[PDB]
Amino acid sequence: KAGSFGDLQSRTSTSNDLYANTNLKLQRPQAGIVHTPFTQAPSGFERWK
Amino acid sequence: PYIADCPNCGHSRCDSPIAIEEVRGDAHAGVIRIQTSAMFGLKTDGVDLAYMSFMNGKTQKSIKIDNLHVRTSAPCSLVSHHGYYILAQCPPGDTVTVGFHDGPNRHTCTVAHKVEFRPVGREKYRHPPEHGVELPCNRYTHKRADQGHYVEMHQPGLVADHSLLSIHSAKVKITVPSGAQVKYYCKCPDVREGITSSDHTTTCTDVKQCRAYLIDNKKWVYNSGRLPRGEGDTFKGKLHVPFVPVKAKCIATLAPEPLVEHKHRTLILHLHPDHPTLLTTRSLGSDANPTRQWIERPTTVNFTVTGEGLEYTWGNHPPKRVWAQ
Amino acid sequence: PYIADCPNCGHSRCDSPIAIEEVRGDAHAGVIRIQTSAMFGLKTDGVDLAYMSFMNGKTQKSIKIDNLHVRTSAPCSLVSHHGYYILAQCPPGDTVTVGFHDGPNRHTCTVAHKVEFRPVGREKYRHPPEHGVELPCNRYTHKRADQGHYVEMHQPGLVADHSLLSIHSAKVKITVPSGAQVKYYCKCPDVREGITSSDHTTTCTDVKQCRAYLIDNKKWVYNSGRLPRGEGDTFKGKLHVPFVPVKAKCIATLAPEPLVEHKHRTLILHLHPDHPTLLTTRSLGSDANPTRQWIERPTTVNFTVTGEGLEYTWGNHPPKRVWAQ
Amino acid sequence: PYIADCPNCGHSRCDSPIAIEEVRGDAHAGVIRIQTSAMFGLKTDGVDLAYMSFMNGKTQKSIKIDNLHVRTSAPCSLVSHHGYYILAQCPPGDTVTVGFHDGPNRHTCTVAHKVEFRPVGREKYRHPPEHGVELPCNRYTHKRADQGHYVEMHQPGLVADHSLLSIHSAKVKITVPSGAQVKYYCKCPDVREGITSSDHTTTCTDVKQCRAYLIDNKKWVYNSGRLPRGEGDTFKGKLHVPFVPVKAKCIATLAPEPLVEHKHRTLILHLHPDHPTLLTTRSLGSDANPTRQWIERPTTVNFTVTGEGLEYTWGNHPPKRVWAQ
Repeated sequence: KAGSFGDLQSRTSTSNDLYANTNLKLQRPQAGIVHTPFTQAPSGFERWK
Repeated sequence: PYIADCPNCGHSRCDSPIAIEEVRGDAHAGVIRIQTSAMFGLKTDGVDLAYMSFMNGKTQKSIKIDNLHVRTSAPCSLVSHHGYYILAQCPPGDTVTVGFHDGPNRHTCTVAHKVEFRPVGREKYRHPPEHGVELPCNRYTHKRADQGHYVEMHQPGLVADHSLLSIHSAKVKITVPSGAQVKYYCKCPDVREGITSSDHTTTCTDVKQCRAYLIDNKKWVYNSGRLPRGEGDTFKGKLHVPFVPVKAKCIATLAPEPLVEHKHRTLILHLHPDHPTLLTTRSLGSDANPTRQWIERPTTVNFTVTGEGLEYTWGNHPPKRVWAQ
Repeated sequence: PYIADCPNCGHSRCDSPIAIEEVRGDAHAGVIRIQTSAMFGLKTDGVDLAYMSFMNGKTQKSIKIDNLHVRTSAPCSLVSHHGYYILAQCPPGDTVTVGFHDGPNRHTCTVAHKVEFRPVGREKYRHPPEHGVELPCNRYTHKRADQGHYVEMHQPGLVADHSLLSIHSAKVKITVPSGAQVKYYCKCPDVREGITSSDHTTTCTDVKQCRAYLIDNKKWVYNSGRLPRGEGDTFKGKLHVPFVPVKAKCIATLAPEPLVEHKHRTLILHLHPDHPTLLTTRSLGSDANPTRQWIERPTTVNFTVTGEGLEYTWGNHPPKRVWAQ
Repeated sequence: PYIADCPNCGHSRCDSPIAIEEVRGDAHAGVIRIQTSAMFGLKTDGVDLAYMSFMNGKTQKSIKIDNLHVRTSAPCSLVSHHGYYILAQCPPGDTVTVGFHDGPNRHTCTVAHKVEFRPVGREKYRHPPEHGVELPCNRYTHKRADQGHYVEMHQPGLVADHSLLSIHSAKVKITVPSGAQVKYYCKCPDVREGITSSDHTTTCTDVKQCRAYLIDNKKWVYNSGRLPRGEGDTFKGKLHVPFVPVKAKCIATLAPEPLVEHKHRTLILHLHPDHPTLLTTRSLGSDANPTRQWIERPTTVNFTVTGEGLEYTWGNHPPKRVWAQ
């Protein structure tokens, strides 16, 4: 689960495939300006430390 | 540009022209409106807000702003100046610490004031982000075309200037700036008022027992607490404030989305914020049974949802709602 | 040197060439690796890492680095730059705040990012000391001869430049940088693609209703989120990262030694740390019965040691062991 | 001006002349007394405290102080320098971070030291205010005319200088500063002491296997831990300390007045401080029944006052007293 431990789950380091339940939800940029709202849980590897 | 007594002027209590009064860390946007006793802005006469007039001597010095520094716990960011008054984006700080650089000297001024910046929202950040929702903060303007309030600004009282009281080779010798009004006598008996050009002093001799005064009320001042009253009168000089507090919508906070987890009439919520977030709810029965808790540490929480519904407020993120039949 | 939209660029959202993306306060050594959209390093052509090329106009400005400033809650310390990317030793800070000084202007860029620096060890310092044990921290390199990863860096999309759209005395007049590819039409019907030298505009007149574009893909960019896509293709330009996270042994923490005190099968320990220290033990019976507590306040503690032994871990100071018969 | 090994000298452990030893954040007034290994003050010879002599090479450089910077979590304020030693008004900081600017280079030095500034008083401020009561703090002087203590300052030991060990076109060639005493031999067998003018080296060839030493004890040093002993003797050089800790009455703290509220033999006190204030009382019966609690959060409290009296201590505001019959 996103936020919980193992939000990112790669088999190994080389493994291009993985499982990323991060609850990554993009939001629209504000007031006619170029940027990318990415609303996301900081990792369950950030916590767990 | 008024001059007053700065409290911890580098060493200790000097008399800085940039003596800080009325610190206002009362808005939300990282901003403080400050009054120096110095009136930067245009010059003495007519040009260029971005120049710099403080008092050196009895006299102004209307020159360039080159190296202003407001600062606190960290160096602030200027926002705009107008009149005696500057707006600057600061972080929180136990104190406020201001200063320019004339060029020969640092010549700063510093003061105590409790500062914080809560953004408006149920998130208790320490600083405004780049993104998030906009919502109605309190904040000061960039601009000058401003009349929403005005503070009394009547005359200065006198000021000391013992550079005047020279010696006439045996007697203490007063002079005048430009024909200004010098209010004079000594502990001994001699001239008792002083409204004059350059006088001498028949009786006393010592500079340290005489009235070196400057009634120079050709230009009014701010009515600082660190001003001596102009005893004569409440002269005119009602004068605006530029930096009105306005209802700007700050670019503002947002807390990361929750992890909704189902149970039987129960919301488990593994939760993981960026900053301390005030969560709260309202069990919509006529039994309200609300809850409040600032959450900064990530926490799996629980909510006994009822049949009719509950609502859920992840910070200033909008309120959610839930059917738990 | 790419240019993007800085979020709180002194005043508010400007477009700084040093627009900060990918802040990484994820190491331990007081260090952050940052990417500016600006590519400092060598010049446009071939010389001297310690020079400074950002974008001014459509154009670079490959000149000296003279007065870089990364900063946070306090001013940081630069470590090294390579490419778009800088490493700098910072303290903790709610934000990150970057900026050089071209010389006429401050021209900085600032951003939100949660920063901390735990050193590796059971001591929770705020800062690396001069002494103590070395142990395996995570940290970025000084160097450039680095291939351990590479990020995609394909082309830029177009960019706006309304300095182009002049007026041909009645018609709106586009020009070109150097023969670059200007993608052009207006709301009215006129030339519809634009792959040209300096064109005019037969139909529309207003500058504010036309396509001032610069397809100038002679040099690729970083694939910032604050980039508009080059719609044509995923061009080549796989490009390394210098500042790989490496297994440096930081000069690291150490907590003051304990005061061992004997009792009957019991360790009284008057204890007095420098910083919050995670103490913990392991009663070596098959009954583990461990304990954990961060200690920052000096505290006399106790440990019911058993017959066979206990061990004791005063921070990253090595583990002790004890016979309590 | 001694030179020693700074611990985190911008990059890492350099050998700065301003190598910081004996940080003393032990006073109250926002002040720290520091010792650089550099001896700023007068020049090499005779003039102007406000000049700046550090070691560059084997040599001094007695020039202007132009851009000193002590700093911590924030930039400090210098107070005064004398000898090896500087006093500076700092805020709290996990570290201490010092540095001037020679002009070609930053050339700073930094160190760990736990710093705080409690003012004396039951108020736990973070910073000295402009107002409040004066009371007996501990603090260092501005001045130099000071003898209250003296630290041993005997000779330097030798120092390395491999700029000496040039090559005599096949042999490694030592020279001398000014006829100073160069202590010399190589791993091979050649001249074994070295008390000489510029020698050659018959036997060895490599610069990296020889004794480049400078017994240059014409001027003593501070007895830094980062000094190698002058093995010969405890030479003279007992030398004072300027910045004695003195019993200054700091301009000091004061907490806002309480709101006294009557009840039956009971003081309700709605209370609202500026900073954490240690309140405490003494029920004047032979039953003392005192209370202590730091109050930073505004709190309505209560006190069961007895018949004979109670006293009340709102911070370093003077003690009150109360008849509750």
